[PDB]
Amino acid sequence: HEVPSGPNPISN
Amino acid sequence: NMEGDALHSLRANLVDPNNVLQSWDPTLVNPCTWFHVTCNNENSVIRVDLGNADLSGQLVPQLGQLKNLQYLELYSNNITGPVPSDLGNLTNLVSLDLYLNSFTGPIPDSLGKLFKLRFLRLNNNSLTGPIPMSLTNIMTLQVLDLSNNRLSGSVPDNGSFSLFTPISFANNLDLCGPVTSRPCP
Amino acid sequence: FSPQLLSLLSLKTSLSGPPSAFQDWKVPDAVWCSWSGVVCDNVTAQVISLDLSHRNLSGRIPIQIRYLSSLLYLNLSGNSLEGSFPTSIFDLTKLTTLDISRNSFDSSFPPGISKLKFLKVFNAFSNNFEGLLPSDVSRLRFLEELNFGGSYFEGEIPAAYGGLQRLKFIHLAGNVLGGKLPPRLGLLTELQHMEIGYNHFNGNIPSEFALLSNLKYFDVSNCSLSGSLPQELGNLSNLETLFLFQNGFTGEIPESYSNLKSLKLLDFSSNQLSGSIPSGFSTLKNLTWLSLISNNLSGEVPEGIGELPELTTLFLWNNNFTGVLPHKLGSNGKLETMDVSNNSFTGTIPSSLCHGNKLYKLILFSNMFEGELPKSLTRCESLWRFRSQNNRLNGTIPIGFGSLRNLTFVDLSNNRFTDQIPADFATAPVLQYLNLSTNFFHRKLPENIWKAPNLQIFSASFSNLIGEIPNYVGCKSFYRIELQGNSLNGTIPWDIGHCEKLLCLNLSQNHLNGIIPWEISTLPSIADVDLSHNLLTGTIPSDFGSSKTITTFNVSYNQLIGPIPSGSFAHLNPSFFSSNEGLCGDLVGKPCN
Ligand SMILES: *[C@@H]1O[C@H](CO)[C@@H](O)[C@H](O)[C@H]1NC(C)=O
Ligand SMILES: *[C@@H]1O[C@H](CO)[C@@H](O)[C@H](O)[C@H]1NC(C)=O
Ligand SMILES: *[C@@H]1O[C@H](CO)[C@@H](O)[C@H](O)[C@H]1NC(C)=O
Ligand SMILES: *[C@@H]1O[C@H](CO)[C@@H](O)[C@H](O)[C@H]1NC(C)=O
Repeated sequence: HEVPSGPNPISN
Repeated sequence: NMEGDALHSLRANLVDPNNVLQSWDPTLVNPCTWFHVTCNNENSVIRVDLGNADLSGQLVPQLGQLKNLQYLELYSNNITGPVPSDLGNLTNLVSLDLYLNSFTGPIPDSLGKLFKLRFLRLNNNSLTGPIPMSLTNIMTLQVLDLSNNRLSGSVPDNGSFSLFTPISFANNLDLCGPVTSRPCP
Repeated sequence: FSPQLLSLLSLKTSLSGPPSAFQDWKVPDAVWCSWSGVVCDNVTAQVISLDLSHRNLSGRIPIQIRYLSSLLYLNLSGNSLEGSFPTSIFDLTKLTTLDISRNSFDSSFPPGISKLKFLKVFNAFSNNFEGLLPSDVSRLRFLEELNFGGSYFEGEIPAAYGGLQRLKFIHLAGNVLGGKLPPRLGLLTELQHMEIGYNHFNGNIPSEFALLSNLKYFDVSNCSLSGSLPQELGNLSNLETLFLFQNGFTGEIPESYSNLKSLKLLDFSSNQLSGSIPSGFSTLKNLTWLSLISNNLSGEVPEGIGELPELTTLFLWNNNFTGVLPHKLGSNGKLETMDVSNNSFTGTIPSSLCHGNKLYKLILFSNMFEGELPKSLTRCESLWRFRSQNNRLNGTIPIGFGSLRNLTFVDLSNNRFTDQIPADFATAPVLQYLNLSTNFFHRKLPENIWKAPNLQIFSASFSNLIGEIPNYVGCKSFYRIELQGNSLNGTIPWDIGHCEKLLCLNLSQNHLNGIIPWEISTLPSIADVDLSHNLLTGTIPSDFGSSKTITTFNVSYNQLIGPIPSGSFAHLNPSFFSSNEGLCGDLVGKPCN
């Protein structure tokens, strides 16, 4: 199990 | 962008020596700004056109999750592997063109589940097994080309298959029927 | 020989791995201390450090450990090995450091962990653990760093944990953990880094959390936490990172936050936050990333954001915001990426956005923006993705776009842009998408247009176009062309068979005439063709029915005459050819011969 880290990426 | 993740699954399992998929960016709000993907005004994917992309490798069953997918064009590529029964999970699919590839395995009976389907071309592939009868329940079917394969079986003449000349089923392994040359048991 | 040696040897053989891993460990006096991964205490020969990781090594972890008693360091990482965690390791006890991370260990976490006690660093990150967080670990007073994340840990966060006075760093992130976040947590005074996200929590952020002074990194993201954002948080003066994104937070953003002067990255995205932005936000001069994406946020954007010397990533998209963008925006010269789309933003685009030429992704779309398009924007080298669709931008379009070696995506569709389309547009080397559609142009396409080196999609549809359609000269990369809805006259070029990759071509609602070139019968992948509502007259090409790829031909409302092809055309829809009074065949109903 690896987990996301950081600011939220989603983009346009 | 669920279907984005799906299209990206396909991408990841895929060999793309020329980087056409290179525009396919999982962190995008949806894949409607992707190349080779075409969405509607509701921003769901209705089209994927990868024909002639020199793609190798295979497909993932995740392709089922595109609920509004209409035209899926994968033809003329090095894509091998099997054909996912989860393609039956695509209802609004009007056209499925997988032709000119290395695909192996059966033609999924789940394909008999696409009732908006008009064009079906698996021709010039490596496919084996019989021709699923449920296919005959698609009365929207216009063009069926199963020709040039390993297909074993007997060819249906009922339902939509009423309209099909032999040029559709030509050049296979043992195939038997009145739609063809040589009858059977 | 020495128990150290029996131990290391037994460890060697009990771990199945590629022989490359243990290559140097064979025995002929204090020999084992040479070995790779082993470090011994130079007086005592005892093995005080054992690092073996990314060794592609799987297996069971020997019970002949604890035979090396004075051992202060144990690192096993990335090696895929599963089990219930060994309780044997707890009996090592001089350990100050233990990394079991990125492995497969599962089931529960064995209770005996407090036996270590002098333990500083524990990293269990990325394993298959299930079960409640061991409460037991709460009793090592000297524990500094604890990473339990990357597993699936059921149950709540033991409040007991708030009692590790010396704890600097805490990672529980990416587990199944749940419920209310225990207030007792504000009692780790020494605490710097806290990452607990990606689990499922509810309730508020405990006000008591304002008690961690030394706190820097705080990420609670992707949880269910809700309610108001606590004012009190404005008091962590050391805080360089705050990620609250994807939760249920509500009400206005407290003005107090204007007080983290050390704040660098702030991400509030996908929440319910309402009301304007703090006027005081203009004051964080250490701020790099600012992301408010997808909230209920309102009011103008503080003019003061114009210069934050360090501002880099600005995401305001998907709110209802009003007023001008801060006008000196981008002048800090470090600006990289901005997306303000889906708002009520009005006024003029800042001239200085690229003042430093570090800017690549610019999304201005679906706004109330008026006025001309910044000329300075053609001076931005880094420009790669630009989408301005659905705005009031006016006047002629700026002329310098073809310079940029990096620019691959452009949407100007639905604006008030008038006059000429820039000529250099098809000279620009990388540009893969161009949408100029639905504008006021009242001019014509460039000769350059079809020469675009890599350009896939092009849409000028419904902008007031006029004139002949420039001959396609070495049509290269184009798969989709929408020229429809205009005043274009003249004829469909002789050479159109130059676009091999062409798929959908919509040419309809125009002033076109002459014939329909046979060359299209030879476009190899061609799918959709919409030619309707023109003065086109001539015949429908002989060999077209021989194409396995056309599913669409709409020639309706034209002057066409002659027979329709028997071919793929048999499977076509009659109403395609209607209002062509001169066609004969089956699908028009009137026979030839
Ligand atoms: C299809 O199959 C046959 C037999 O393998 C092959 O010789 C023929 O050239 C193929 N057609 C195409 C489109 O290349
Ligand atoms: C005949 O065709 C129908 C579809 O109309 C199919 O359901 C049925 O299984 C086929 N079999 C026979 C022998 O009738
Ligand atoms: C353990 O080892 C891995 C690789 O050797 C390293 O990247 C990691 O930082 C180490 N952990 C600690 C905290 O000692
Ligand atoms: C801002 O950041 C720099 C670099 O980390 C640092 O020197 C300075 O202490 C910070 N200033 C503030 C306002 O904390």
